[PDB]
Amino acid sequence: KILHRLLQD
Amino acid sequence: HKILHRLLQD
Amino acid sequence: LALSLTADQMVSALLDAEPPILYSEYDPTRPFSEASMMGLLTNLADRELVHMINWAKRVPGFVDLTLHDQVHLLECAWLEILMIGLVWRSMEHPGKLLFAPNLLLDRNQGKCVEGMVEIFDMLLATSSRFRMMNLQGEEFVCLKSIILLNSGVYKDHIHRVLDKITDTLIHLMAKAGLTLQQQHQRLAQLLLILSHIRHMSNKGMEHLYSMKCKNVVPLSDLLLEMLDAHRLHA
Amino acid sequence: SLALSLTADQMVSALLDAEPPILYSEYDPTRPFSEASMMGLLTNLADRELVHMINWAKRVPGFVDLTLHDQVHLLECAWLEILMIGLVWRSMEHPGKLLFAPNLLLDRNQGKCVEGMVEIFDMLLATSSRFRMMNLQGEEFVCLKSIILLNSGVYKDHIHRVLDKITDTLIHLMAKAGLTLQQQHQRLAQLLLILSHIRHMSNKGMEHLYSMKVPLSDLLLEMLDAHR
Ligand SMILES: O=S(=O)(Oc1ccc(Br)cc1)[C@@H]1C[C@@H]2O[C@H]1C(c1ccc(O)cc1)=C2c1ccc(O)cc1
Ligand SMILES: O=S(=O)(Oc1ccc(Br)cc1)[C@@H]1C[C@@H]2O[C@H]1C(c1ccc(O)cc1)=C2c1ccc(O)cc1
Repeated sequence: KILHRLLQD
Repeated sequence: HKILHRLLQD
Repeated sequence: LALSLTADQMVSALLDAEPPILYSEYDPTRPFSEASMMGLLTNLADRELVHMINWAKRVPGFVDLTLHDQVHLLECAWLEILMIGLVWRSMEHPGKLLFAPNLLLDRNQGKCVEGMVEIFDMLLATSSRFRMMNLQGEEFVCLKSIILLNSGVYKDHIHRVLDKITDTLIHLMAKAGLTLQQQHQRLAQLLLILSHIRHMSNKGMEHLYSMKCKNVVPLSDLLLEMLDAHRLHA
Repeated sequence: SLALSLTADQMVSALLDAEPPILYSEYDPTRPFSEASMMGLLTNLADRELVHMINWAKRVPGFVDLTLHDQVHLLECAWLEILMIGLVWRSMEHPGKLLFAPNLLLDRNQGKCVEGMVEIFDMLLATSSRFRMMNLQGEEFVCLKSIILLNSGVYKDHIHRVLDKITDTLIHLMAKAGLTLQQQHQRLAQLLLILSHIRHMSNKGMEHLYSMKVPLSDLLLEMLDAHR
């Protein structure tokens, strides 16, 4: 999920 | 007309 | 006459305006099918609507509105008002929803109707939230009245009554021995739950007026008109 | 933690500095408008706004203290609410119109270009009008927006503690504004009741967005599918 990785970064 | 009208008038 | 009333008079008026807890259709057969489940709920909700309408007219300031405004508010809030009633009744029954004294359901029965279990969980969480907060009856009737007046307001009179109920809510918390900080916090906590109740209503509504849920059980004319008000649009 | 250690003034300061910028639309005042074009504009705008919202959320006190799964959940639930309250905030000083972007100021007449959006437009207008009459301050707005992020999917005790902290902050602001104790409770109530309307608009708007619907982006499609 894009939202997941953007929050990860 | 609507049933809600009648029940509110009473 | 609503603005002229005091805080205790406001509480007393709302407490005595409370609708009765209706019973479901007897002869049990734990609703395992979606047809029987929806049948019992539709029948129950339809009978509650009649009491809700007469309950609304006994809410200080509601009668003072035009008939058109009364209709709009009830159209917007009717499922919200049913839900906050349900979770209030379900407080002392953790893990279960008390639709009626002879109809106590858990989330397992929520699976009987395709897509209803998501909303049951939300209702159960709301009832659970109310429990840990030790929500009092005097606060509940205040919250339920707020839902009626606020959910369709979007009018200086309505907001004047809304402020009066706010004054009433704080008055209750002040009497309970809560400090000023505990008063704004608890008031904030209670009102934020109303947003969740709105959310549950909207998710529940879009299922209810869906063509699939309209065909499972013959809905009453009144309940169908209350749905039609929200079916504009999707 | 740190969100629980912050004072009310430190809370406001942290929220004000975390504010996302006001993005521009790709609107050409020649051009049509139409259902496809307008929906194309708003989608492109919201898509770009999402990236800033995600990084804004990290700067909200207590949010990064949550798990990654819970952060995802809160944003999936609240993203349209946050977009909407931001929109009506931008439109306060523009009566009868919605300021999607500095180069995109629309009225309800043009909201009808998309079939079924005029009702939500009217609700957005009413909400913005409501903020104008209340003279909503920026310090209050950033608090409300943070409340929306934390509350719209809270259905856990840490979040509620941060919520109580933001509550104290709102009260602190109103007390410095000279409002009496009665006026503070009422204004606090009025603001939080508006969040119920914002929730309503989001739900109604959402079921339209993931309906037949013109090309949505990859991130925006996942935010929508979270509600479907
Ligand atoms: O939001 S729901 O759970 O409705 C549905 C949601 C999804 C599906 Br799929 C089907 C129904 C709703 C809350 C509760 O259970 C559903 C429902 C209901 C069902 C049928 C009706 O004609 C009217 C009300 C409920 C309900 C009924 C009476 C109450 O006093 C309180 C709640
Ligand atoms: O709730 S709506 O009005 O959405 C629609 C509702 C009905 C129809 Br029909 C179409 C869209 C929504 C509010 C405002 O305009 C719609 C919309 C939007 C449109 C497309 C997207 O992909 C994302 C957001 C809005 C919006 C966009 C950016 C903001 O910063 C704030 C609001």
